[PDB]
Amino acid sequence: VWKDADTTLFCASDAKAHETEVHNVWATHACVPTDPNPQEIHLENVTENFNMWKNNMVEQMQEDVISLWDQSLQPCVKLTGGSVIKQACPKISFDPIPIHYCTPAGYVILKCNDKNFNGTGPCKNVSSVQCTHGIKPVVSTQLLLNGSLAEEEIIIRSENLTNNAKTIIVHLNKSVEINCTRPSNGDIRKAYCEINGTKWNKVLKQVTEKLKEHFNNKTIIFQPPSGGDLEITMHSFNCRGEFFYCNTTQLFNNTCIGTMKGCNGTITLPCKIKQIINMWQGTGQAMYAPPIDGKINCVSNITGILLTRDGGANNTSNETFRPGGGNIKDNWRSELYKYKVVQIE
Amino acid sequence: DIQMTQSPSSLSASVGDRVTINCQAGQGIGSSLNWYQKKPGRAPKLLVHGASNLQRGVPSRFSGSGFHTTFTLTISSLQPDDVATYFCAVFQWFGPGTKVDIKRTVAAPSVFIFPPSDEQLKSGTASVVCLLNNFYPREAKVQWKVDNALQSGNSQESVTEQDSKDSTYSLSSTLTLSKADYEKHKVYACEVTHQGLRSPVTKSFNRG
Amino acid sequence: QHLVQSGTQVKKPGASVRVSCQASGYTFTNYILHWWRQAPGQGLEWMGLIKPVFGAVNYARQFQGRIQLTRDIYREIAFLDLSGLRSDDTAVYYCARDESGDDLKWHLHPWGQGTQVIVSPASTKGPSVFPLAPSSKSTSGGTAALGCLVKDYFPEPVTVSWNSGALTSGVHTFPAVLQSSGLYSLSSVVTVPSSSLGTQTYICNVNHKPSNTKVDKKVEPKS
Ligand SMILES: *[C@@H]1O[C@H](CO)[C@@H](O)[C@H](O)[C@H]1NC(C)=O
Ligand SMILES: *[C@@H]1O[C@H](CO)[C@@H](O)[C@H](O)[C@H]1NC(C)=O
Ligand SMILES: *[C@@H]1O[C@H](CO)[C@@H](O)[C@H](O)[C@H]1NC(C)=O
Ligand SMILES: *[C@@H]1O[C@H](CO)[C@@H](O)[C@H](O)[C@H]1NC(C)=O
Ligand SMILES: *[C@@H]1O[C@H](CO)[C@@H](O)[C@H](O)[C@H]1NC(C)=O
Ligand SMILES: *[C@@H]1O[C@H](CO)[C@@H](O)[C@H](O)[C@H]1NC(C)=O
Ligand SMILES: *[C@@H]1O[C@H](CO)[C@@H](O)[C@H](O)[C@H]1NC(C)=O
Ligand SMILES: *[C@@H]1O[C@H](CO)[C@@H](O)[C@H](O)[C@H]1NC(C)=O
Ligand SMILES: *[C@@H]1O[C@H](CO)[C@@H](O)[C@H](O)[C@H]1NC(C)=O
Ligand SMILES: *[C@@H]1O[C@H](CO)[C@@H](O)[C@H](O)[C@H]1NC(C)=O
Repeated sequence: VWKDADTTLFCASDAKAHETEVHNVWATHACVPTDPNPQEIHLENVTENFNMWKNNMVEQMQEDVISLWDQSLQPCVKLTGGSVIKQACPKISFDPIPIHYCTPAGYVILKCNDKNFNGTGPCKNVSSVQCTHGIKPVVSTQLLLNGSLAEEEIIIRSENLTNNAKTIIVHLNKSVEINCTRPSNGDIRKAYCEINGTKWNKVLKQVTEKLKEHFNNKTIIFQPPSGGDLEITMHSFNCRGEFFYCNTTQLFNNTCIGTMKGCNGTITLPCKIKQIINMWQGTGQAMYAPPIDGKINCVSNITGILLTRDGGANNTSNETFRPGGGNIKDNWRSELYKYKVVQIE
Repeated sequence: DIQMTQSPSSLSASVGDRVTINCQAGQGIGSSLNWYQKKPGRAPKLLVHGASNLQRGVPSRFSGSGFHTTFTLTISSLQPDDVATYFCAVFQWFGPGTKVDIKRTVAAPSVFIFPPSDEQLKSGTASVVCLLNNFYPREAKVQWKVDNALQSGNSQESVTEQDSKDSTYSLSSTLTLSKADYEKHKVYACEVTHQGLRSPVTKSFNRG
Repeated sequence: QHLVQSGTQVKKPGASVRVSCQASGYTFTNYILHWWRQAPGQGLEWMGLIKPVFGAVNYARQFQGRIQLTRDIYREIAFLDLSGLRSDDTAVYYCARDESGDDLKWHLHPWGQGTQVIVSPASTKGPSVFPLAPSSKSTSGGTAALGCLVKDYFPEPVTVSWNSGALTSGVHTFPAVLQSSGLYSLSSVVTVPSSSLGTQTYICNVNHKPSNTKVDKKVEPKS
């Protein structure tokens, strides 16, 4: 016997207290060690309802990440409001680490174990845990990186598909590696991402087929973002302390979704490194130091896609999707979907 | 699209009476339906969101209810400042709307006719104005007769908002002809048909 | 909790227009703004939405290639740019806030006061004020009717008062109408007791700020 409730959580990790990397440093003083012997209890005959779009766990993880970035990344100048803030900006060690979210005494986290779970509705197979699985706080747009994969089928997550203001979350069942590199030694900000087109387009085709199932077999078409800052019009993410901006036009090639040459092979996305960025915290802009010397390389697993559907009329022929992102709560929802906090009464 | 239907199209009720406005849906919505008040020259005003939740600031006389397909906005006590078109809406989809005024015992319109002035004819254009003063209900038909000939397509009419005091309307139909077309005919009539009139009133004049 | 929009603007067909929307009371980066327009004799239509954080947008399918929604996260002000203006683009443009916040439930409050955008080849013209002189036409016993015909002005609007505002009783200033000539026309009448005629002077005060026109029209019965 229990009921839904909200409570102040606490985090756990396997961060080392000696590491100079920012995620480890923060997790050392803000979190507790990971439970050596975690407990999980299955609940037979229990059909509990979940709702990933109204889960206070999401709001609390966001607050942690806000806190993490605020005291980790030190920009040279901070363009917030009318005032400008000049300060020291040393380059830092940056690599996200898994974080477990746990309930205090008196509460417990219900976990849905349905393979075909789209974030909402009931769950025939429910278990109970003290802490969630290790979740890396990877802040990125358009493409979800280093996350978890869906079992069995690809999952399209949305509160209301008719609500075109809402961001759609595609949950892949097969990871696709993206290879971003800033070569050493002559634009020091020029970069590029390598992606296996044969693997990617094969996946992307399956995504459209899944989108067809949600839209009366209509024609699925991808288009570049209609507008916005470079952080969302391009695939943006942080690699080794440097902010990358990659063009995803080639990642949504409708031609490649419909046995041709040029779609098979290594796709190369042109990327840029910007010192002046827009803060996702909504604070404003922040200028950083020029990129470090040497080879800057990141290899990530694309585990999900953020999409935004178009509105209007005069269609009936096709549905148009554009690469979404911007509100990082979506990122956490893509991982905190199978969890919810309940109070044992 | 999401099919939106409101019934009735227009509604009348006396001050202090209850009024229910219906809203249908072409498909399932749950509680994702909101209500807005719209007056001419004014921005839309959120009354009820989430089907049944009252917007902050809005008086409690307004009430929302409904689910799935059926939805209803209720006004417990009708007040003169509630004279507006009311819309049910789902995201970017708005209903046709429902006009609501204060009901009054039927009042016949006062009819006045005005021939074009000396000044206006000197410019080469003629305008005949027919005034309908203080009437209810708003449903009034004004027909222009020029030498016993029905006139249409050259007349524009305008109506004021309902008075918040006596609950009446006023209508202004203007017939516009050139000076040449005006000098050709003698008799210019304005036939008015209203519920408060057993026989249609015709106020006319002769050119001169 | 206020959204103030820029003043009304008149544009030639084929031009472009920028409409601003100044947010006031709330934390600007916390809520999504939607844009709407309503043509005369038409219902509200959604043009697009904008998310103040990264400037993310979602344009209506019928405005894509014409519409550009932008904002200033510091000034806390939104903008609407519409190019290739047509006659059917003449409407009242609104900006509204989604008070629901992050969960995007389209709870629209508050709204802007609405910016009127007029797309016409017509140029600015001052009004011609004609008298609706009281005649032998008398109803309701004494009370006779008299007014002023405000014809051929552009653009909107005009204001009418009687006897410098000292006369409001029985006054009915009608909503203007758009003639086929492209110009506007407005009628303002006032019913007065018959015995007052000749003894009392009646003057309608017409103001047309777009052309800086002020007209004092004395209306008296024809002999
Ligand atoms: C239910 O969840 C358990 C874990 O608690 C998992 O091992 C199992 O495969 C799922 N299926 C059922 C109904 O046992
Ligand atoms: C997923 O399945 C649930 C089952 O209750 C259904 O209600 C919901 O619409 C689905 N989610 C979406 C929008 O794909
Ligand atoms: C990427 O996927 C591969 C398997 O395809 C896996 O071995 C590797 O751990 C993943 N990288 C991550 C999640 O860091
Ligand atoms: C991924 O899901 C799709 C259906 O959405 C399925 O066809 C495909 O086989 C799945 N891939 C794997 C590895 O199960
Ligand atoms: C990533 O790309 C770089 C540049 O081509 C290459 O040196 C490196 O071997 C690649 N890594 C992987 C895992 O493919
Ligand atoms: C790219 O992916 C295809 C399909 O899985 C595979 O055949 C090919 O070997 C890959 N190319 C690499 C890993 O260089
Ligand atoms: C991405 O590249 C394509 C092809 O050059 C270009 O059309 C598009 O503008 C680029 N996107 C951005 C916003 O840089
Ligand atoms: C899409 O793929 C086709 C394969 O024929 C290729 O020719 C084209 O250049 C691609 N379009 C872009 C710009 O990504
Ligand atoms: C993804 O995970 C890999 C392997 O742990 C890591 O090297 C990389 O920095 C991560 N990518 C990002 C940008 O988070
Ligand atoms: C949104 O989702 C709810 C369930 O959470 C559903 O009942 C409703 O039909 C959806 N609303 C719309 C307008 O599609």
